[PDB]
Amino acid sequence: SFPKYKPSRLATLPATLDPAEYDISPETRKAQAERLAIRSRLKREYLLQYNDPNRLGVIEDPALIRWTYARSANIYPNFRPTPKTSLLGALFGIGPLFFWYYVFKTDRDKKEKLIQEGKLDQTFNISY
Amino acid sequence: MLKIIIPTTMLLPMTWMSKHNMIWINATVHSLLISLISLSLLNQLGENSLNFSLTFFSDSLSAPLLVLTTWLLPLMLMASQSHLSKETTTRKKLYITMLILLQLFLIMTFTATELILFYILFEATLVPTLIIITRWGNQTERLNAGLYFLFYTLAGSLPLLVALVYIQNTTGSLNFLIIHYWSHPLSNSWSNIFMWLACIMAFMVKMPLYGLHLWLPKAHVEAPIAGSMVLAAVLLKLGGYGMMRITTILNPLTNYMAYPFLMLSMWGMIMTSSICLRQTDLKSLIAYSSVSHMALVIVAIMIQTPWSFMGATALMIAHGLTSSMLFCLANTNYERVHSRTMILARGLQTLLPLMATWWLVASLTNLALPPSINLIGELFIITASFSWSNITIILMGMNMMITALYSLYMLITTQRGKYTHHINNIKPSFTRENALMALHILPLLLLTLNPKMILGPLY
Amino acid sequence: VHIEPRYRQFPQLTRSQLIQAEFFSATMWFWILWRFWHDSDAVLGHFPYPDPSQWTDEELGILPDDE
Amino acid sequence: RHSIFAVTHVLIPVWIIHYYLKYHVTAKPYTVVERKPRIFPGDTILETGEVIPLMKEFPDQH
Amino acid sequence: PDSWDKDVYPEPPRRTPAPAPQTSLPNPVTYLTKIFDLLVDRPVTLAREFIEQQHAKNRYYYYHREFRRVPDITECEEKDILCMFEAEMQWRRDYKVDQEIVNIIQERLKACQQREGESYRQNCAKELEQFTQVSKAFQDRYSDLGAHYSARKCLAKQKQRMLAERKAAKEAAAA
Amino acid sequence: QQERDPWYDWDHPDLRLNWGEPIHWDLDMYIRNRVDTSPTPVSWNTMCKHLFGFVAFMLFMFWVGEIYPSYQPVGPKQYPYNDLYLERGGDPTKEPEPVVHYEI
Amino acid sequence: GAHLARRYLGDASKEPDPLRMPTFPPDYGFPERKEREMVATQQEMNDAQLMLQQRDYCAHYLIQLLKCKRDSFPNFLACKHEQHDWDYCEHLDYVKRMKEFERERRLLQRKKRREQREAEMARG
Amino acid sequence: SDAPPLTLEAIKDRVLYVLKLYDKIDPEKLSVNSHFMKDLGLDSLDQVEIIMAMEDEFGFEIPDIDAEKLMCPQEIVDYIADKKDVYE
Amino acid sequence: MNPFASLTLTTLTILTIPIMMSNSNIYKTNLYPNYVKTTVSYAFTLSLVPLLMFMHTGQEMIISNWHWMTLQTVELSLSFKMDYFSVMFIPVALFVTWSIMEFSMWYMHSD
Amino acid sequence: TLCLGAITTLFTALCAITQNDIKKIVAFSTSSQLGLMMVTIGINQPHLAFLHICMHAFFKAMLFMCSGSIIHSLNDEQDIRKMGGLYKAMPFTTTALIIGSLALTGMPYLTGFYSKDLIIEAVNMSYTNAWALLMTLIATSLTAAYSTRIIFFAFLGKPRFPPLVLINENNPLLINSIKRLLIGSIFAGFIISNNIPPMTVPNTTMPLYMKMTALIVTIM
Amino acid sequence: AFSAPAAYLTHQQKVLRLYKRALRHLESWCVHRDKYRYFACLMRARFDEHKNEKDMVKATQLLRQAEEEFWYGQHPQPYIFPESPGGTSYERYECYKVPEWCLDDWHPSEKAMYPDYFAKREQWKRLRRESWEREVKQLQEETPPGGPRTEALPPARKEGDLPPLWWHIVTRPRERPM
Ligand SMILES: CCCCCCCCCCCCCCCCC[C@@H](O)O[C@H](CO[C@H](O)CCCCCCCCCCCCCCC)COP(=O)(O)OCC[N+](C)(C)C
Ligand SMILES: CCCCCCCC/C=C/CCCCCCCC(=O)OC[C@H](COP(=O)(O)OCCN)OC(=O)CCCCCCC/C=C/CCCCCCCC
Ligand SMILES: CCCCCCCCCCCC(=O)SCCNC(=O)CCNC(=O)[C@H](O)C(C)(C)COP(=O)(O)O
Repeated sequence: SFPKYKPSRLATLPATLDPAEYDISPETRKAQAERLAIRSRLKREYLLQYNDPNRLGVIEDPALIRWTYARSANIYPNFRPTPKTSLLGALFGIGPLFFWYYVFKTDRDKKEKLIQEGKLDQTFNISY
Repeated sequence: MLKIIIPTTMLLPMTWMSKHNMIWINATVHSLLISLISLSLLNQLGENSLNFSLTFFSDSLSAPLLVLTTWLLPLMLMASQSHLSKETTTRKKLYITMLILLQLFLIMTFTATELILFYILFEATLVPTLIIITRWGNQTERLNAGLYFLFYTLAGSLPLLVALVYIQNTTGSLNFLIIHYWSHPLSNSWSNIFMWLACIMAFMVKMPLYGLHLWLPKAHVEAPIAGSMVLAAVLLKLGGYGMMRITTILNPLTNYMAYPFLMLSMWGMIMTSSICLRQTDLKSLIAYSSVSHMALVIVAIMIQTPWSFMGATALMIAHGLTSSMLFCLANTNYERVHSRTMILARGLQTLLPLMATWWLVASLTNLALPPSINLIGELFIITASFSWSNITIILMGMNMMITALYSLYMLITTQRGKYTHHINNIKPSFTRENALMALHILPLLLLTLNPKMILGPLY
Repeated sequence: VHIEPRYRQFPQLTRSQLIQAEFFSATMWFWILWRFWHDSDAVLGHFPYPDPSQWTDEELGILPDDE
Repeated sequence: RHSIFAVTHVLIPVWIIHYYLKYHVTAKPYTVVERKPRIFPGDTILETGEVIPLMKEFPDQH
Repeated sequence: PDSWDKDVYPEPPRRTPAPAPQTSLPNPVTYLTKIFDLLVDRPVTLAREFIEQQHAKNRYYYYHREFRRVPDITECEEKDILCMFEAEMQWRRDYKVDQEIVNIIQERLKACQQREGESYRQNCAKELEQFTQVSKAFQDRYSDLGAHYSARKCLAKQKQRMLAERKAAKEAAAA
Repeated sequence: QQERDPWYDWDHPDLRLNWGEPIHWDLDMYIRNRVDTSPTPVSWNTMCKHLFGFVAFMLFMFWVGEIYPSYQPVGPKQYPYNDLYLERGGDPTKEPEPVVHYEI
Repeated sequence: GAHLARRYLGDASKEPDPLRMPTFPPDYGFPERKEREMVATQQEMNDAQLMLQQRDYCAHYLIQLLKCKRDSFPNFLACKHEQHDWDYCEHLDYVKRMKEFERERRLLQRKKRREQREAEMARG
Repeated sequence: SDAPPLTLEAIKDRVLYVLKLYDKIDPEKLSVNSHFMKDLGLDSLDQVEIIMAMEDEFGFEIPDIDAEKLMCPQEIVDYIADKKDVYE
Repeated sequence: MNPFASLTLTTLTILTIPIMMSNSNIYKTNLYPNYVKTTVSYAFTLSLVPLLMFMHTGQEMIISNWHWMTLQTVELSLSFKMDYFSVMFIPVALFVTWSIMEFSMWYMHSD
Repeated sequence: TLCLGAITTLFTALCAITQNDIKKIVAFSTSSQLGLMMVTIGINQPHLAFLHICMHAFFKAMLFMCSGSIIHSLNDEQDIRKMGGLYKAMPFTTTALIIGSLALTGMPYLTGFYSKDLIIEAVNMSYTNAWALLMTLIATSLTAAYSTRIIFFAFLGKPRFPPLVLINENNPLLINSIKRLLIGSIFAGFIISNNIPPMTVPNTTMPLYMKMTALIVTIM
Repeated sequence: AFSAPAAYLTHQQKVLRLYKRALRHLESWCVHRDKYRYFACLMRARFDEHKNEKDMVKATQLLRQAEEEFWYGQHPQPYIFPESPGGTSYERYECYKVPEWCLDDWHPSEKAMYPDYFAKREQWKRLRRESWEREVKQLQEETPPGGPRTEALPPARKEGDLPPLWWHIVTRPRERPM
């Protein structure tokens, strides 16, 4: 009837436009129940320490610690040299260097060739 | 110049003969007095250096570094007495002894007239730093960090030693003055290429150069606060000083031997500035900031022009002060909350307003706001690079944006927003920390007032 | 000056603000009329724009298509 | 007490500024450079007393 | 004032026009300058007179340091370190003096541009020509020496330029 | 994090996070001071087309108006002294060829 | 606009080109032409420091206007005769420029039509 | 200065005022404790309209999860008082 | 000595005085905004005089007062350009700023 | 520079005519005026651009002050859709905003006339890009369009704000600042344009239709 | 914001939310009051036309078309209340909200002023301290053996009890703290 909205990576699909939430079945309701139960258990565990009058300091969150450890120290033990990893590493670590080397070498060679012929107009060029 | 060296060797037994509760006061007072004494080296000439004796000399490039070292020792002393309160008296004296020995080695390194003596002292600086890192660091990574700090250095410096003695068997002298006056061009042969590499790689790994920098995040993150201060503000400048010294004998090979290192420096400056944008650790962000600034300094030294040398000297001084301030600011929050994650303690401007002002000034100086000496050095280096090649203004310009972003990012992450609710152990800022911040920041603007003191011999 | 809320009625107006507003609107309109009476050329133009086609060939110096 | 603002915020700063510009800044060449005044036909110079001639007998397209 | 030599830092004769009023209304600028004079310029003058009276009772002098001329780098043996050192220091001093000469010429040029107003493109050609000559000489002398410059490198540059000029002259004589 | 419910009682209201729940790998990229992936009234691949079309049309129109300029029915402006030869840089020792303007 | 429409949509061969104009000799159509004169000396305009763009053929009126402006400083509404004289001079200058534009257009079109007619006559 | 310090009596007066302008409720039959479905015989759409009218009157939004629960004018007044930190 | 320079420099200099008293016992009281507003109004009134001087005579100047640092051949100094643009824009900006500050005294009363 | 100014002014004037936040409308108006200034610089008239800066400061600042007064009166509300009929409720604010809107649109002999009118008549008489000229004309029509939007939605009609009416503009500070900027926005253009030396060469001979182009497009 | 959420939203809840959103966006389109009332009555009739559908599948399908129509015809710039999560003053005063525990670190000179306030603070702290053991025990008793299943909290039932986990809800800083 009306023009359709198609989601993208940077403009995702709204909840009210999702077919998946308009055809439900009992196992989905059970899954939502367990999700809410997990959330409520974590909330209670947090709120018990949050309101404790004898609690002084920082409430340690294992989720934050796990996130930081995964982002920092777990990466190398779970690394394997694969064709994808090797190719991406070679590209992203070698290509830029040689690209910039070619660009700057070409520019400096052209400048030097101009200097040797004595035609660059270097007048008033005192400071270098 | 023994009038500066001897008082430090006297700081040693004064610390070891002090009463158990008066070590910090005596050490800080006499270190401040030694800094006041060392202030007299800024009176330089316009033609040659200050040749005190056959062993030691002072130049317009080394005097600001000596002043910075002697000024940094008391700041380390104030920054260290908080987390070492529960330590025994003997171990506190040992820690102060390590700091004093490091200062003595750095003072002798920055004034040695001889390249082998410079090598010996510049290598002796490793032992106190390694002991500090691996003994008084907090987490179990410190041991590995020490190893990463050690061999990365030594693998770069042992070839240099060989090259050095080789030079002494060819020219007959390694004294810097004779080396400068009797300089001769380097031919284009494989032997000369490898001699160039041997002479350069040690200082390039101490900068550190991009690709050779992996030791620096470990060393600057697992170290205690004084260790991080001395590693970032002074020990990184050994590479710059050594390259500025040793480049007098490498011409005209540098003219084409600098291309791989220039490419690495520029692209890795961009890369490390980008890395700073996604960092969950607040200390690692400052470490990578140091990497980016030192990449700029490497470019300045490698292009070999008077403006580049002036800008490089100014940038080393400014970076030392700024990075030390940033490390201390991060350590205050760490001591409060015992965690290094940046998004843990948020909205601290509400709870600590003066600390937020200190953070704002440090971040504004980090992004090279005019007319700070950070900007003076950066702009001189950028002008020299533009003269070298007009296209560099792209990459440099890119960096100028990225730096600002991540700099303000840190501020906006730590000071603005809303405070974390469950963190209730944030006490008011002590007078010691505020004094530390003020003594870091006031010299920066005072040098901004008189910028020719940190512009080096090419001024 | 104390002005209290009204809750669904017109707000309370003091005479001073009405006098000021009317005076300044009147002075704006007087200034416009006076300036237009004395500086009409600034809007209507001052010098007549000549048309080109009524310029004779004698003053323009074009030959009668012969030489 | 009334006009003390005009003394401590205008008179004192202008005294310091005038002294600094009169006896320190202008003690060096080219520190305060002023552009040359415009000279029109029929004018007389203050120092030399020279009068400038008139302007070439206007065609008078009145 | 007599603080600076008027030959090194020259200036035009400064002709200004006379006040030629045409309107009967008072000139507010005239009263403003009179008020400024009587209210600011006179107390400042009195303070300066007191300061100079105090200065006159304590007169001491400082002198310009004179340096002799020592042999240049051309008159030095290959490994004679003492003569090389003296010649090098003399060369550095001469380099500084040349920098200050260029500074003086540039100050002259800037002052001319500000002074001449809207006629600066025509009324400051002489200063531009002097700056062109001085800049060309300075660039031929000291440019491209780079960091770690010395008298030996400058001498090598001059010898290279001399060789190029001699070859050009000898080949042009063949034409 | 902009897509999370703003009316929920989050443990960290500014971050819109709860204590103990998994963080996500790119949390610092999505802190809502940053990259936003929320739904838009107009679809992606339609906003881009309109923006690119506007920009390209404006550029091509500017080029066309450059090569088809607008002006007034006048001759060039006349200046007396050989196009003010001495005023625009001088060189008074070259005697430049005279430029003459005739009445009309 | 109309000249723009004539040049860009009609025959541009007979339309004057503002960049390359005039394309005929100044003495071509006129038997003799008077040399346009100036009233202000170069030194006079230099002393007045008008502009490099205000030193046109109406510079004397501008100099007189500036002098009267300076002399009658507080009364900033007294130099209306001088402003009117300067405006009239610039208006006459613009009229002259328009006359040159039409002279060039007429010369272009007449020359091209006459060349076509002569070619046709020589083609028969 | 700024707006006066809103009180519980003022909030109750405003809510009752808004409700008494609704055509579907009898002003005489309406009380502070009257239920919307039970006593007044309204459906969910009328309750949504009432919540929207309260939002318009006081100039702040009530979330749907919280607005679903307010069933009597006293509950609306209480929610407004707890939202705006009113204690007298 | 040509009050143009002194007045032009004083107009800028007097604006920095409340910044210097920001650490004094007037920044901690409720009289600070009125103090800053009055300072800006006085600055506008003072800057009105160089504009009159320019409108009378067309006076323009540059003031290079402090020499900051000199490189080999490039000299860096603290210099101010006081031509038509500067002496025209300064009073307008000061007038607008004075009006905005008086407005802000009413708009940000509760801050 | 000329093309950048033309595209900026056209795009921002097109964006302003549908915005519902009053501050957004005034900000887009400021951006469009900066684009017009860039257009003036692009046709080699720097002094006209500086004059437009000086004349624009007055009415732009006082328009923002009027918007802030409206926002403060209506409990920090910024949407024009909830701003009803304030013509009689805010007499002085209405007077100031009307005068500023007429100055912004270059109504003759006001402050905005002496710069914008000359700028338009100067771009009309120059060897310039045709697309830039057309976009400048469309933008100076859209300027009057969005000024009409502000006035019509904010001051005319019936109230749309919450029933607790706290409207009160009887404060000497607000009145005095707005009155000062009002006197400026009325007289500064005349005073300044009559007291500066002529740093331009004026256009004294224009076709009548093209001399009135600004007035015609503003009225349309 | 005050009520504990449920595991899911019912069909009636979704319909009511869509009705409210449609009314608000239509009001954003129809600026004037009378036009808005006209079209709001039209929308109400459109909504209550299909109110009596016994087929749940067809009801949810009608709701699907309703959501699609709303997303196509929504206002790109809807009116937002200034303090709402999209408004111009959403978190304007969050920089002025200071937690109460900060007062525990005030210097005794600062506490010398406001003596009665700090006495009341001591009374409140003592009440919380006494209350905490009971609050924990009540939560222990009332919790199902498989952990809590919702985020709702029980009230106080005993003679002088307090509702468990009340301190940080009662001692909210303020809505306009400074
Ligand atoms: C992770 C980051 C660590 C730091 C990286 C440091 C970078 C070091 C790179 C060294 C720079 C250049 C080295 C040699 C100079 C020229 C290189 C060569 O490619 O140029 C040509 C050399 O020609 C050919 O390339 C021959 C060399 C080929 C063999 C070299 C092995 C290269 C493989 C790269 C491996 C990566 C090295 C780094 C390991 C970590 C020039 O032709 P030619 O004129 O004849 O040689 C000049 C010398 N002459 C005058 C005496 C004759
Ligand atoms: C030398 C050329 C440089 C041109 C720039 C190239 C692209 C630069 C991209 C920078 C990437 C930085 C990533 C990290 C930055 C921090 C994250 C961030 O900025 O968050 C985005 C944040 C949130 O967006 P809001 O709309 O405000 O949301 C509010 C409602 N929630 O907004 C931003 O800051 C985005 C800014 C990025 C701008 C990138 C596009 C700029 C491109 C300019 C090219 C045109 C050149 C101009 C030509 C002029 C004619 C001579
Ligand atoms: C502005 C542009 C966007 C426009 C979007 C709006 C257009 C869509 C309008 C048409 C959509 C519909 O009606 S979709 C109709 C959906 N069908 C049903 O709901 C049937 C079952 N009835 C119930 O669930 C309840 O009775 C209930 C109706 C919720 C009442 O709740 P209460 O009685 O307990 O308060």
